[PDB]
Amino acid sequence: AKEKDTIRTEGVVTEALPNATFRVKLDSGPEILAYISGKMRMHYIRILPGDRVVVEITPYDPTRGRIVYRK
Amino acid sequence: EPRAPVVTIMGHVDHGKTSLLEYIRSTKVASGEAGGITQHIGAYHVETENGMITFLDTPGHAAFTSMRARGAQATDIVVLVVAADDGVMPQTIEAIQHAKAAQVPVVVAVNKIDKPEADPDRVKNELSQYGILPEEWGGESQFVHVSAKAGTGIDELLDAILLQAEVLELKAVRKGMASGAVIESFLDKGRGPVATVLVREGTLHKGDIVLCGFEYGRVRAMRNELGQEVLEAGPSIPVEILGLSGVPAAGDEVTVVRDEKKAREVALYRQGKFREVKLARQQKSKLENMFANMTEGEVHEVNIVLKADVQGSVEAISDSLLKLSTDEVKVKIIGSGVGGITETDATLAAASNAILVGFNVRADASARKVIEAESLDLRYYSVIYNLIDEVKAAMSGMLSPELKQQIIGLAEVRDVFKSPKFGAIAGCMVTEGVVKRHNPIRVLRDNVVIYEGELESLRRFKDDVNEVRNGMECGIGVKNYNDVRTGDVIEVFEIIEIQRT
RNA sequence: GCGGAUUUAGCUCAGUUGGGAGAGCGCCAGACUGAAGAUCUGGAGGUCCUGUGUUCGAUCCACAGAAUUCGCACCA
Repeated sequence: AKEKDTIRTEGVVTEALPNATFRVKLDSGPEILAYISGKMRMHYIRILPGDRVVVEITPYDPTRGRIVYRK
Repeated sequence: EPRAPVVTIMGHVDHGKTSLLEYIRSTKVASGEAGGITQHIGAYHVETENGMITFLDTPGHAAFTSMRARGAQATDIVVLVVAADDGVMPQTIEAIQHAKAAQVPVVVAVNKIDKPEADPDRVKNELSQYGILPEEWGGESQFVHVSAKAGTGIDELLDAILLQAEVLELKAVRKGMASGAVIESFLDKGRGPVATVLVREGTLHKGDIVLCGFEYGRVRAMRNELGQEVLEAGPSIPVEILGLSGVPAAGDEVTVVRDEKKAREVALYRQGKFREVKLARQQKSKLENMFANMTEGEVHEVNIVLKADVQGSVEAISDSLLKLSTDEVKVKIIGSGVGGITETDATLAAASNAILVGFNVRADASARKVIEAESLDLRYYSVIYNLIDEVKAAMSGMLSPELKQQIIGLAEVRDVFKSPKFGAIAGCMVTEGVVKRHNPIRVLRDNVVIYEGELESLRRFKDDVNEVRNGMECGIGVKNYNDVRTGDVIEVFEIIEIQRT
């Protein structure tokens, strides 16, 4: 059915953590654990520790996010 | 035929509600004025036409609104306990509001007449004193100056309730369907799941069908014809454990036997509607709105745990604490041991759940050993507060002492004799100021102020330090070249903007 | 500071009969292959560090200067 309480807010990349995970500083406030999407991992796209990215955050868990757009 | 003039002890806290009742109980135990009377779980008897006078030992945290009925109050006459030195307080006017709305004829007991200065106390006599006069009349109420501990003024109080209790409401009624609440959902020795009840008004019959409140919802159960449904405490003669009765009246305590009553809750009505399903959805619906915007922050909530000897008391205090807007966590039945550890598990995060707040329940011997630690408080009357004050002192005690580093201020350092070079791990003595890490290093003012390097890591003996002051003499690691020498005076670069502080 | 070495094509370097300015790589094109790659072939691509002097003539020699690098010397 899928819930529509998902936000598409922007953010800047900070630290380069292992296994395709980043620290991503939001332009709104603090930082989330944000992993790369399954759509972006298949289209490869190498994200550097300082790019502007859009995060797909779920309301159930604030610390977890998801990188949608490339640069 | 004549029943009991139901009376309740209303008023402000610590005004003498419990102590007035302890003296009417002390003269009950004593021979002459009374004698061998029947024991009820919170009630006494009737007028000159039968026993004594029924004082309802008020719901655990001064609730009074539970002692309601079908239409009005379950009480016929009422006795208001006010203090002589305090006068009329905010809970005393709330007591007059519930007294005029239910149309119940009230008597005022002005307690603590032994407390005012230079007053001679004659024990167990009749009194003649005045005080709070602007709130009395024949259309209003009759005031009597009593002392709960000494016993003076009690002779005219029990007489003032008698001149008010001569009514017809002790015979006719009771006709309507039983409205009350249960007491406990326990297991008996001769039967399976049994349920003791407190009935405010109305009559329960031997074949009465009562709707009860479970954990899931509304399920009804017929009162067992096979076996003994209505089980009262057998009169002062030794036979079987309990005894069969037919129809219990208004103000009776009786142990009920029905079918499936296993998951039947604490604080339910004897007409029923309870769920943990709504309270979980009402809490989740307001937490779903608070977590849709909260993809960012923190702060947060409450606690409190209620447990009582009677459910007519649990339901009462729950409704009274929801009036004060203080939310509840647990209203279940058991002691501790396994409850004292779940309390210590939730103290690590937010100390707002640090207390096992008990009431009318007995603390176990195995529990007393886990309460030995101070981190958790134990209450046997019940409240909160001290909780949100413990977590407040936890995060505020670690943010203030963590300030010491940064800001490019003045500092001079001198390199000692015979100390190595490559990535310049040289021994250096501080002259003036505080030499920190990441601070820029320069050459003398005698020559040109050229960039010599920057401090990597400082080491005093064994410890890796961030700030070196006075003349500590440490092992300074710095990115240098031939521009540095041994015995040279180095000054830290104040960037022209940070120079003018 | 002194002393030595080095300074030629974009890079990396050869080049003392004082008289030709050159090689590899690269770059572009061709050939070829389906084509791309490699390979082969062809072309463009120079204040020969700079100035002055010597000579008929100077990358080549002399003198002066600059730059690189190395050793040494100096250092609150």
